[PDB]
Amino acid sequence: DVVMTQTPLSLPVSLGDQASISCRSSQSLVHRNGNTYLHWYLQKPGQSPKLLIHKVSNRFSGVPDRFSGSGSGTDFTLKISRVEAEDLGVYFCSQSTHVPPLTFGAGTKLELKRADAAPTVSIFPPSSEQLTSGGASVVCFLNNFYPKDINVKWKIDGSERQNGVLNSWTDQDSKDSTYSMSSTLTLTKDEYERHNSYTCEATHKTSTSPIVKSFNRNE
Amino acid sequence: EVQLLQSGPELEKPGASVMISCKASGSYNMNWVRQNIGKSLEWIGAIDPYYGGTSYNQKFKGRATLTVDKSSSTAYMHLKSLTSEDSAVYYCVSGMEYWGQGTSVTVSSAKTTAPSVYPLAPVSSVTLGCLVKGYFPEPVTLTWNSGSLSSGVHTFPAVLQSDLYTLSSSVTVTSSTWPSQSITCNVAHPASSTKVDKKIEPR
Repeated sequence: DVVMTQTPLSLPVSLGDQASISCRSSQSLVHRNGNTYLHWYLQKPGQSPKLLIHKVSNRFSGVPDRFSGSGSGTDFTLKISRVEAEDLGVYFCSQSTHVPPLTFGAGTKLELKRADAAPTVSIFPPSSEQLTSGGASVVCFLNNFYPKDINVKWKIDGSERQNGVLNSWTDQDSKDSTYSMSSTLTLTKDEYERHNSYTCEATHKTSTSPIVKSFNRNE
Repeated sequence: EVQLLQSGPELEKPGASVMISCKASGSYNMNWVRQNIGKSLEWIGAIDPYYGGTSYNQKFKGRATLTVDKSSSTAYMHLKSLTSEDSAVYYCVSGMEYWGQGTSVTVSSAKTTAPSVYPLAPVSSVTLGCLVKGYFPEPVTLTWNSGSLSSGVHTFPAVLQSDLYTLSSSVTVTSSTWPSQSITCNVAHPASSTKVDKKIEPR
């Protein structure tokens, strides 16, 4: 099968900027009939994909002329002359020269740039309600940070625990263009009563050193 | 130009089958595409609505069956021997041009289970939260103070792990707002007729 490789995976831009995204195929998409079946789609947040460009450079009906497609052989580019808010979302390329199967690139997310922002980190011991039922979840929120990449570790009595972690991430905030993350470490009550020192530790561009929030079970 | 209306969410056990429909209106081969949790797209196959000829991705050819009902302008995708890898959003696509709204399929051994809702109280601004644990199926809804508190809220996408969902939400307010005023998360899980209000109290 043909592999479609899209770069970059994420492209932060400011409104009004030009944007260029790349799609490379593992072999030539020039069909024996002379056509090059390379297409571009946009999937806006919470929607189904919509076709933008077909056969390299043909703009689909209703698509504004700020979108253009170019390239040949194995190397293709979608350009947006001036990015608008409504253009934000995930762009996919696809090929239908070599079928079956038709194949897709992994997507490039066009997102908004803003100033770097350190996460606001908050840590929460288990509730009395949960402890009553025999469980013990510890929660860490890492909120309103930028850029989007972040790493979290849970450290209990000075040692990392990997088992029982559930992470979730928000999409880029509609108001301030930041990102947020929730990390929940679920223990049994017995495990919780075995150790008293709980730390949520993050790495992020905004600090050379780990960012930490902690509590002591014994108050 | 063509509108594609897909059927609603499906829940199936491992090893079971699913059948989803796609009703076309307006005025091309009908394709089916899977969107995986990481957003990647995989083409399943296509069918000619006219005569009924089909083409399949070898990955899905052993389990997928595409059909069309010409009299009702409806296309169907049947997928058997389901695994957790099949938990995804399935799209029908007319001529690879127009996409349906998608149909969610969740493949899990889970039975319907009401959420447990836990307050997250702190150890110039204060962050509180609400942990909604151990429920099935989606969705739950969560608001703060009956929806009157909407700014400074982050409600995180639900995540399925070990065949139960967890969701959480944080809310950040000025320190003079709480506990001087009340903050309550309102959680609803219609599948279990659950409606709970959890007031956040100082520890």
